[PDB]
Amino acid sequence: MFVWTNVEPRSVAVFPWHSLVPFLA
Amino acid sequence: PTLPPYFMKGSIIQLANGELKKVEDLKTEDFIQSAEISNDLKIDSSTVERIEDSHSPGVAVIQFAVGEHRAQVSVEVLVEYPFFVFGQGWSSCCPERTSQLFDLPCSKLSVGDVCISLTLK
Repeated sequence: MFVWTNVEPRSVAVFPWHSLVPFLA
Repeated sequence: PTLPPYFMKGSIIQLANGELKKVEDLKTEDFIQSAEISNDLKIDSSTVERIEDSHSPGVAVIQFAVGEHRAQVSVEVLVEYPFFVFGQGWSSCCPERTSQLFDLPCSKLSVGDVCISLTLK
């Protein structure tokens, strides 16, 4: 038994919800 | 105007709560909750009034009745541009192309369609 210390992440290019809709103004 | 990549299926969208969804899975509730959580942004219905597929090559002009007073608004986006109709997913001026490029279930955008828009408040 041993915890996973040096665990690198995976990078995922993401998009903001508010970007998928027209902004009125 | 040019097409935005994020409509492409498999695209991951960050919600209000930081939650992650694929564009093709976003439902209405997702926008509503996402707005009720945000203290800055607010949701606003933008019923369609006119789709004068207009002027130049493959572009369209759409008018909406925004606000609780029916403000006369206009917009100029490519025909394949998707709109999130309340409770009826996405829609567009050219469902066939929309659904070709982004591979998303696109309904025909008609007058009367209550859409989703954002705004500050």
